Amino acid sequence: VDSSHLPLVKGADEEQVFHFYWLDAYEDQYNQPGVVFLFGKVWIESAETHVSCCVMVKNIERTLYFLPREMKIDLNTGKETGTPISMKDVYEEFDEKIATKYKIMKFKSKPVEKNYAFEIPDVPEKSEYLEVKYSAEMPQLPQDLKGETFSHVFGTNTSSLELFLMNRKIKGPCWLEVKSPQLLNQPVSWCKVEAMALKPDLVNVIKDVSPPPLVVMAFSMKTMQNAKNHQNEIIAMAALVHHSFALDKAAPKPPFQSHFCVVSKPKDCIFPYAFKEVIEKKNVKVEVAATERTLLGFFLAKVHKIDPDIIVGHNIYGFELEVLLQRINVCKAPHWSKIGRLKRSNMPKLGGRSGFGERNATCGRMICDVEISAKELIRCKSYHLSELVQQILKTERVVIPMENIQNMYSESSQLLYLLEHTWKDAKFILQIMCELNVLPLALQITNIAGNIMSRTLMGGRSERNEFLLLHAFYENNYIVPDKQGLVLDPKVGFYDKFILLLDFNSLYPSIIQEFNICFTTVQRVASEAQKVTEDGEQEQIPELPDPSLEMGILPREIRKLVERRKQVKQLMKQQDLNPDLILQYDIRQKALKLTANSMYGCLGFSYSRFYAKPLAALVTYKGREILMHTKEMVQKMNLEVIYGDTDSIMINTNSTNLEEVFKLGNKVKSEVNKLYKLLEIDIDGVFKSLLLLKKKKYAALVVEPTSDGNYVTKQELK
Amino acid sequence: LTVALETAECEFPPHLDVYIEDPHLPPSLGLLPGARVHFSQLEKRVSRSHNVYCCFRSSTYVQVLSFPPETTISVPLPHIYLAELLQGGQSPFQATASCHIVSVFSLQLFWVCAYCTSICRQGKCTRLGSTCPTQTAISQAIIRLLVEDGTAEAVVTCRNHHVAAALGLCPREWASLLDFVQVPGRVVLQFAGPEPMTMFLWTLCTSPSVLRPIVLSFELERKPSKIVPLEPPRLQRFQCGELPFLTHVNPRLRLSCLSIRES
Amino acid sequence: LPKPGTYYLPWEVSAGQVPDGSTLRTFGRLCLYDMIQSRVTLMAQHGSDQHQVLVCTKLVEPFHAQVGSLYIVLGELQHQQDRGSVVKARVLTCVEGMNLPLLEQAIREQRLYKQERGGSQ
Amino acid sequence: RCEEETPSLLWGLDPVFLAFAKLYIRDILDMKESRQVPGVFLYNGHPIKQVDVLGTVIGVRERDAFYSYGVDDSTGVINCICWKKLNTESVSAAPSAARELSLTSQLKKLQETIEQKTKIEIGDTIRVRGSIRTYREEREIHATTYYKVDDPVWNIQIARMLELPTIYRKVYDQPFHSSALEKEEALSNPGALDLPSLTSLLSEKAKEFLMENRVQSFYQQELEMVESLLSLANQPVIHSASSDQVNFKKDTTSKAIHSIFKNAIQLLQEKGLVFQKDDGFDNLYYVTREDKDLHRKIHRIIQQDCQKPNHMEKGCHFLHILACARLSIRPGLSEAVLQQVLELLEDQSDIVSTMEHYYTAF
DNA sequence: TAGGGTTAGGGTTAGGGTTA
Repeated sequence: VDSSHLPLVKGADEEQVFHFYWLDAYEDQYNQPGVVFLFGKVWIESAETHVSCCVMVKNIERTLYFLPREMKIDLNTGKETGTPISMKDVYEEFDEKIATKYKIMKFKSKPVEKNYAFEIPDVPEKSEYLEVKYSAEMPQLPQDLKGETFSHVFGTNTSSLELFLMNRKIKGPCWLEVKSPQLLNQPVSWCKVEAMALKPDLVNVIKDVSPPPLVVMAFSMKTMQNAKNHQNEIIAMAALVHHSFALDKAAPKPPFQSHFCVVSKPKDCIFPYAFKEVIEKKNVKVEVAATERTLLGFFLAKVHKIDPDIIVGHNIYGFELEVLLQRINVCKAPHWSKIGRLKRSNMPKLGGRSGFGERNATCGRMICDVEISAKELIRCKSYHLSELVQQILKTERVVIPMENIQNMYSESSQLLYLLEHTWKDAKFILQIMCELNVLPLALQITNIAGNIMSRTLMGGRSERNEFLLLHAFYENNYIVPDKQGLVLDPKVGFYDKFILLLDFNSLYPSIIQEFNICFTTVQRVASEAQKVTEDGEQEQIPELPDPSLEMGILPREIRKLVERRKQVKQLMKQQDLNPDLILQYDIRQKALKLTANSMYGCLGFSYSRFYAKPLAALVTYKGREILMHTKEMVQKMNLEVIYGDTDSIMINTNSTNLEEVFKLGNKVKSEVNKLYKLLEIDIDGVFKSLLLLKKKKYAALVVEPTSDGNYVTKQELK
Repeated sequence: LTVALETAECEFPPHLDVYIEDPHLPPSLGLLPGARVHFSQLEKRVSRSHNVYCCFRSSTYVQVLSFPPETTISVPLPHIYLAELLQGGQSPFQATASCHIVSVFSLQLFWVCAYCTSICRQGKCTRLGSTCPTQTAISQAIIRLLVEDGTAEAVVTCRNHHVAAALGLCPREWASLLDFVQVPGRVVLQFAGPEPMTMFLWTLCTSPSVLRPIVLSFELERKPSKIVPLEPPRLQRFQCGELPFLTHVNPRLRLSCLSIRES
Repeated sequence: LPKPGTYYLPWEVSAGQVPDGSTLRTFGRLCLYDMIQSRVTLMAQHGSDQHQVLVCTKLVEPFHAQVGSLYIVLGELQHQQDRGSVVKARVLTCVEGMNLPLLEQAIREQRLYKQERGGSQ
Repeated sequence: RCEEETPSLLWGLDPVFLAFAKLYIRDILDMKESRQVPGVFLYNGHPIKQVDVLGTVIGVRERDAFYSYGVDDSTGVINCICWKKLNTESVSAAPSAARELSLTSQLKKLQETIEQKTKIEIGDTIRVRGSIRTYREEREIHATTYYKVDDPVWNIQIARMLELPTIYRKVYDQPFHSSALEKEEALSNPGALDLPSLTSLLSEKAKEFLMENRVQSFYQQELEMVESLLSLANQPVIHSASSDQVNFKKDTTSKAIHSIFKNAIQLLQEKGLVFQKDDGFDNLYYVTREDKDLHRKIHRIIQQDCQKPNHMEKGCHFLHILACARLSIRPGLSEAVLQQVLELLEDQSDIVSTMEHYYTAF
């Protein structure tokens, strides 16, 4: 593969342009401000496959939104000078003060208009602002900058990557068209193809081709803790290799093509006699690592030659990532950057409690953790790997303490057994992840949200919701700010007869839809419960926004999601389709339902950038009101409620026949929907004989009816 | 042979090791400590850890200049502040300074085998019998302080009895503590960086009973013979007024302990 | 917050070379403890000259007395009509064995350095 | 002139930034602050973040969770703040063996010693370590640590107030540090001041220009006819040092430029970037980085373990590898060139180094 | 073929304006 030419693809505009599916984005403002790195895959006709390509864009101009004042205000005496405000006056003041004291040479200004409906005060609802475009080379203006004509400026410290991607309306990994290609004299990455892009306007969004296959690598290791200084170390490698894993269907078979292993020895013990002879007799493709530096170099070289894209493992971020980094640093392994894709030497400071440096160093590739995926997918008894295998594969997993490890080095066959155990563990984890199909689900979630692919893998629902809100508000010409439960006590009793349990669906989204809860449609003029100063035990919750008002912004998107879910559930009922299409529909709906769930958590979580306490307080008040209304109207029908929680409520039945339970549940569903059409309840389960013991504990024989009208009593305790 | 140079170019000569193998050269007469000798045409090689030393070859001539003095006299180490080591003008590598302890990083105590140096247990080795013909245990201790004199900051490492001297404990207390810790076998306190003993040491290490003004006689940790200029300034995010800011910083000095006394 | 305490050797304050109401800290050797009237007369030698300073003690009772010992007194000075100069004690500690010449040279050197730094402004 | 404070990006280069400085209390009262970063203070070009004071306590006040202390050091008075560390969840002992009973007794002794040491009354001697904070338009000293000093003879205070002026006169009343040198950023146009420095500067520029074109074979006159290289070489200092002939001023200037270019070329040669060949050409050199055949040969010989037996330890040392490469291909091979070849081979993930100067295959 | 293990490590924040 010659590096002096770029595999440009000719298009309808008779221009040899570059088409690629971007995957990862990187930036470094402290070293090369205004520089954005993009990673992706580009098809090669000569090799009849796709290879990694590097495209980097320079010449990024900052965007500012000055907030003008309606009246002139002196900056030294704080009094009005008696003159009005005009755009020319603002520009002249800016030129003679801001550029003079901040050394600003190049600047582009033009009066613009935007919309503001956030929680930040001292901002008019609608005004004619000014957009100042300048490079990042000059120092950034202070975030709290105030002038005679302008009281604030917006977008002071917004990331260049965000503005770059948002100015082109990009929704996650997608096909792109790259014009005006420039060759690179000195390659800076390990990718096969590197490109030099000069202007941000040379990209257009293409969504007409399915993404190409990627590389998924699964691996694990063994760790030994030194007794003298508690310095952990890594013993053996094991990994399973797949080359062309699909990203648009179920798990292909076979899920792997090859596997390799390498093991070493500690600083005291020695290898068993004739280990090379034993390997030759066994004929197993296992390498012997002479030293820890040797194994590290071999592992990194194998990774670089393979050049993977998706890496997976167990608790990698928690322990394995920093253990590997510490081992690399201590052993002084040359060219540590080969794990990622960029050639770097200044590794970020490890040991960060938040782990920011850990994710920063891992740029260029996709990293997935099985623990977070399992937590966000289903509910399990425990997060331990053996428990997951029991819940899925029903296979015993051996945990070997150091007592057996120390004498494990006695015979070669014992090491063969240990490495076989490690390889089996890797294969089991690979099977567990492939049957789960977490990666296609994450890809669909990213496509729906349009945010960064990598950030989804860490379970950052707040970030994806924030980016979705950013897309929605930018599509509506808005300015965003910068970045830094009731328990019910019903009638007390114990009932050993049948207990019917139900749970509402999307209580908070239903509340938002019914009452049009949105930033642009909710005011903050009340004295109800939440937002007032400390003057007594009385504060302010916003009242119900008027339904006759213009329908809100975020309810529009959640209604669009509901419509798409309804279309999907209408589509799946049709027969004679490929099973992979059915799986795609199911994962798509499930992604939609998780997005609907995360809609509430967008503002529920305290750390939200657009956190709005009044909206959360209103949501809680409406939920409590709905809960009390539902409980009262249910109990008016001579149906005592034994317990309820927000939206999951079970009603005492004191019956035995299952048909009566089903009919009563259907009647309850018919009754509850009358007041709220958008809010509906579902059969969560039926208990044959429920017994109550203490808080968060219950004993019941769960009802699992068959198609013959009968039921099977299965016991569940917690 | 450990020799110290002497030249007019630098008034602080660096130390140097001269290795004389004996497959063909028994030592010549006159080589004694405290005697000035002259050398010529030695073979230089670079160690694995980037050290400089001279090998003694067949093309080497040795000439003795002066005899050792009849009595051995000593000169106290010069007194200096810790700041002058960061200025490239004729800085010494052995000196004494008046400083004050800030905090600790870690503390380690050992009971190793007399032969294989493995961790002992109640007077027996982990690999006893296989590689141990006798039963004897010897204690070791490692500490890592962080001192300050008034114009700089450096990290100091002590070994053996120097940690006991630095903790301000009488020998009876040290012996009692070593006997008490002799039974478990090992105690590692990663008190900083990346059982009643734990709380006792945690209480002791963070009290003014140890953080006292001390007089330190320190030796530069990086041996003067070693050469490795590879240090560009780093960058971190010190913040004081609830407002982070970024600034470059020099690498931290590394020292070694020779003698610690109170004041 | 009070005003700081500047050092002053006994013979200067004995001659009244400080403004009234100033805060000073000096030294000397006790000679008599007038019990009823709460008055302390300490003395300090200077060659063939002996100087006397009167110390009110109304703010440090209870207070043990060590006859014929050195002392350090910190407070404010009030020029009385007939009694002359008396210092209002705020803290009064006892120090023994500390040599005077080191102290005198110490304040002399500190004053010299302060004046030297005062030569640039 | 408006005295500009040193930029915040160079504060850490000072050795004082991380230290506990000793100051007169009047100085810490009267010394100014910094606008770009509030919370830190600037004095005579030396930023200060931590201070250490000693004196006699003359004011005591207590609050809900923090103490108060007014210290005096014969020249001024400042407030002090000492937080009350929470001794929550007092540890309860157990009736273990005699060793644990003795250890608990020692723990109680240590606790009572600390409690006695930290008790403060009016008229004692206190030592304070910490930083500077401004609250309610007044200055205070937060305390990271503090303890009472027992000086019944006034030795430590006399020593302190004798030692401090020496510290000022030797460290504090000095212009500034020496970091990032001065003018070392570029060389203030290629003119510079030292002719060997001019040759050194020309060396990397010529190397970079050769790299940009990916030159495999070059002649010295081909580099000398380059206008940019001449302009970099043609400096006021080099013209003064090129006074060797008068009748041939142009010729002798060309000779001096040829000499400096050859000096840069041999400087590159000593780095192993370019080697030499015996082809009858004086000014012909080849860049070692692009010798693909040499890289393949070295990779093959390393795979064959440089003719070393397989049964011994895999890989070879630098010296044996150098000897094998010299004998197998060219007696004129230079050692820096082979070092560069080995480094480049390691870059392409061709071999692995178990440790320094010892490389093995896979 | 000559040093030991080579590891970078603490790097926040806390509140006045009061008596029997």
